[PDB]
Amino acid sequence: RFLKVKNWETEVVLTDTLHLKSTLETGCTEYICMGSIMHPSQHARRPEDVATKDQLFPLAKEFIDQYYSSIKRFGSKAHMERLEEVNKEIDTTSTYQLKDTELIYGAKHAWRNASRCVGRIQWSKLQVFDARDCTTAHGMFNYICNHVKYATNKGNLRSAITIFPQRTDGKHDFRVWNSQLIRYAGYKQPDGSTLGDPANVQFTEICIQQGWKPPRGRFDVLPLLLQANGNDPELFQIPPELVLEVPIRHPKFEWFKDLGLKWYGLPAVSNMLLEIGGLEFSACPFSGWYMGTEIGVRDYCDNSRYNILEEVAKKMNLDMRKTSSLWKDQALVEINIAVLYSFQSDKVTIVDHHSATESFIKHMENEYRCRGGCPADWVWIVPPMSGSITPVFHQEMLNYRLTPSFEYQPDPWNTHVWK
Amino acid sequence: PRFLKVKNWETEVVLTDTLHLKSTLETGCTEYICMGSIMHPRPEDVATKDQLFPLAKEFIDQYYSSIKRFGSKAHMERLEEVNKEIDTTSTYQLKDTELIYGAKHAWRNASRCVGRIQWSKLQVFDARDCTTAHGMFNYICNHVKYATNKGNLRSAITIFPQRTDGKHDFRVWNSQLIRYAGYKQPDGSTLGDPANVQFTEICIQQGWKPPRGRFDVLPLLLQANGNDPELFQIPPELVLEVPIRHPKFEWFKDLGLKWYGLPAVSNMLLEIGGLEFSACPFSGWYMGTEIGVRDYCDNSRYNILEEVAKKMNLDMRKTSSLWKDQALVEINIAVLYSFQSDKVTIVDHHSATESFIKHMENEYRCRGGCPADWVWIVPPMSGSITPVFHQEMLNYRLTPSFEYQPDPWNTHVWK
Ligand code: HEM
Ligand code: HEM
Ligand SMILES: N=C(Nc1ccc(CCNCc2cccc(NC(=N)c3ccco3)c2)cc1)c1ccco1
Ligand SMILES: N=C(Nc1ccc(CCNCc2cccc(NC(=N)c3ccco3)c2)cc1)c1ccco1
Ligand SMILES: C[C@H](O)[C@H](O)[C@H]1CNc2nc(N)[nH]c(=O)c2N1
Ligand SMILES: C[C@H](O)[C@H](O)[C@H]1CNc2nc(N)[nH]c(=O)c2N1
Ligand SMILES: [Zn+2]
Repeated sequence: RFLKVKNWETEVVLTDTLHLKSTLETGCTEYICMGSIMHPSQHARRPEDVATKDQLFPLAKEFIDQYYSSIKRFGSKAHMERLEEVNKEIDTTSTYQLKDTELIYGAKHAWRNASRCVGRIQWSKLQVFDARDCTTAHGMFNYICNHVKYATNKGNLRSAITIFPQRTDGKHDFRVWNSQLIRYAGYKQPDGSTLGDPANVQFTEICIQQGWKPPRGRFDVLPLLLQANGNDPELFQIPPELVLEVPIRHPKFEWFKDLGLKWYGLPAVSNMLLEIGGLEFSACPFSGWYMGTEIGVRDYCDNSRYNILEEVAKKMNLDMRKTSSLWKDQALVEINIAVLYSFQSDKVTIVDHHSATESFIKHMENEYRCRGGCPADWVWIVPPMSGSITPVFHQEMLNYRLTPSFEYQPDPWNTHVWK
Repeated sequence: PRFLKVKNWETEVVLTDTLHLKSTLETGCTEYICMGSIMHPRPEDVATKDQLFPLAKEFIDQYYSSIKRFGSKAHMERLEEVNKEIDTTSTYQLKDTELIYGAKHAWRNASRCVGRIQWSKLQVFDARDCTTAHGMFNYICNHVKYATNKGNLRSAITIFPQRTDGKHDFRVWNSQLIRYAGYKQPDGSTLGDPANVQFTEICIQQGWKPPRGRFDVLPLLLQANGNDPELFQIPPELVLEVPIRHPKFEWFKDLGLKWYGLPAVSNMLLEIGGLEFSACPFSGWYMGTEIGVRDYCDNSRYNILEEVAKKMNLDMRKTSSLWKDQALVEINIAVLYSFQSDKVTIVDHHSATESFIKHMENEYRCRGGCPADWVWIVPPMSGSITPVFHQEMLNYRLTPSFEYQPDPWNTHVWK
């Protein structure tokens, strides 16, 4: 019918009708809630492979209808011609091509619909690099390098997405094999331990197994592994002058810099699929800027990531014999102060979790006021530290799936057949 | 389906949930929208005879299956006996064994409770023979004295007579048995606990003479058989309290903070086999963050971050200094150190979440699942450094269950 959400700190009640437009299953039912499952649903808008006409065209008509509605047409000459044009195109190529305006609209709205993103107040401010003319891995690398340079902007980070050719028959996919454009290698040591980033151990072995010479350090920027038109992937080294990095120091603990920690400034997600009117863009690296907790809480303090809590706590002279001393919690705060202080000192864009969550509450108010709603995944929006002293903790949220969207996709090495 | 799988993304352990097939009540989600973060998704509304028949049957069957006597002659006679009561009286009475089993399984089934590794160690106080508010007071005092146990806390529940026609409900009007008053001042400020202002006002109106301090234990407001509720002062020697000091900050004790040892929830409804026990106060012990993070640092609560940060000499001009986060940790260190030094049972969020993972895996082993509400199970601070953060969970509603119910002052017909 028409669902309300309340913020238990301010008592603001919001009334959602936008959820009436959602198409895909969430995974939940009236009897089971899947709100904490990472991939709860496999409901897709299109079938396994190259769809027939009655499969692709309805999705296309829906997107075109929606875009022309967005600009106060619908039924206009251009809209009706566009339907004819997409119709003939599917008839003659089993697919269709988005106009440049449609492509920008869909990317921005995929971000606007990303239930899990705390950063969406910026959604309409997004630079879109059309890369659909690309044909080879070298061209992909040229496009990605230009993306990184524009997005980094000497530290004043700018949001951007680069969109490579859409999927055609499933055998000609463009893929960035890296999960992010810039990540650190991880190495499996002989004494069982792990050097660098443990999350990236498998991808690092693929790179080494592809001819990459590992420097074998704690912060080795990985090479790019780029696949164009279903061909075997190719390795490229991002020119280091394009990889902005921030050494981590602490504003009171002088010894903190001696931990030898750094991180990169540009988070650039390169393994997701962008879905627009039944078209699948399997390579659409997008970047924005970090929330400090991403680095200082998850990257640094997860147990299967860098796991630096004991080292920081030891240097802090903390009681580490029992959990009740909250030594982990004390170190966790100091690490996150350091990450923030370091980025702001080098004038690299970063947002703390207090300001970011406040902005999202304000984004929520705007979206209900003009759009009748805002899909939001509480499990992902609430920051991984100090949850209840941020406003989103006390905010009820409705989660639902709107298109266009960003979707997960399989890692290509589970699917690729080499040649 | 027929199986469901949950994964822990930190350990990669995968558990297989079959128990969700037994759930019968709604979560509030639909196939196309998730309401996992909604907090809540008439008096005449008591079950008809026909509604009660299958609910009673399901519960009696469950009970006899639990004790490996399903299909037994005792099982078949109990079932027939329950039917006679429902036909003749429109309701039925649980055996003591069934009451104990049901109370324990409501706890086991509470998807939002992180302390369920203890579910089967629960002292059930059968108070179904109670008839007056003076009697409820007596029962509640004994509950408090037992549960508190000089600081060695023991979980317990006291169960008052079930609902009949909805016009003779037993209710504890208090939200917890021990809770601090709050007073709104003319200047708009608040003395005491801001969460309890409305209930403090109801108390004063009923004749409570308030000390108007910052930590006044509220009186009991007790309702028996649907009569007007009555006031009782819990004997102070039964209210165990812990003054909050810090292991390193000499100054912390000068904040004058204290809290009570015994969390005892008194406003929920226990549903067993279709019978509704509108008054069922239950108690365990605290996880430190309930006090240190929520009670003390919520802006709508005691809201002491700013005072603690000041004494800590933090830079409070910008959020990104993380002064709030820094002050929050120290407050929670104090709460834990204070309870431990006074030998009053308490559990930190790390110990508790790890025990819950162990409990959850055991439930999957022996029971085929464990409904769990991630939004509630993850602690309100340092979430991702606890193991439950990385634990996929399935949320579904099993009965017997603890339920929310309206505040009694929103429905009571004053006599
Ligand atoms: C501009 C600053 C931005 C900030 C501060 C931000 C913040 C975040 C954070 C902290 C997460 C959680 C990530 C994790 O825990 O793994 C997230 C998720 C996400 N963000 Fe944003 N984001 C920003 C921009 C963008 C842009 C430009 C896009 C795409 C155009 C985007 C799309 C997404 C998506 C799709 C997810 C969900 C990913 C998933 O489900 O794994 N974000 N965001
Ligand atoms: C033995 C130690 C226990 C611990 C450490 C514990 C811990 C917790 C915590 C931290 C919460 C969340 C509280 C909040 O945020 O408001 C909770 C919720 C809950 N607990 Fe437990 N608990 C314990 C015992 C019990 C017992 C004995 C019962 C009942 C017999 C119980 C039933 C519940 C229920 C029903 C909820 C859900 C509350 C709601 O929906 O609002 N717990 N528990
Ligand atoms: N980690 C596992 N799986 C896994 C599951 C889900 C994910 C999603 C990761 N999205 C990373 C991500 C996504 C979105 C935003 C950011 N950040 C930003 N600010 C940003 C980037 C661009 C704009 O803004 C980071 C990643 C991995 C795992 C452990 C064991 C087995 O699998
Ligand atoms: N206060 C509001 N709403 C609201 C607040 C709280 C709730 C649920 C609170 N359960 C309190 C609770 C419940 C269960 C356990 C504990 N703890 C224990 N350790 C314990 C007790 C017994 C055994 O163990 C505490 C529901 C609604 C609000 C905000 C704005 C307007 O209203
Ligand atoms: C809006 C949101 O559902 C609400 O703030 C929840 C979040 N998780 C919680 N978790 C616990 N343990 N206790 C709570 O009161 C809440 N409140
Ligand atoms: C099991 C749980 O869903 C998983 O650990 C989630 C929890 N919330 C998250 N929230 C964010 N922002 N990012 C994450 O990776 C996760 N992981
Ligand atoms: Zn759900």
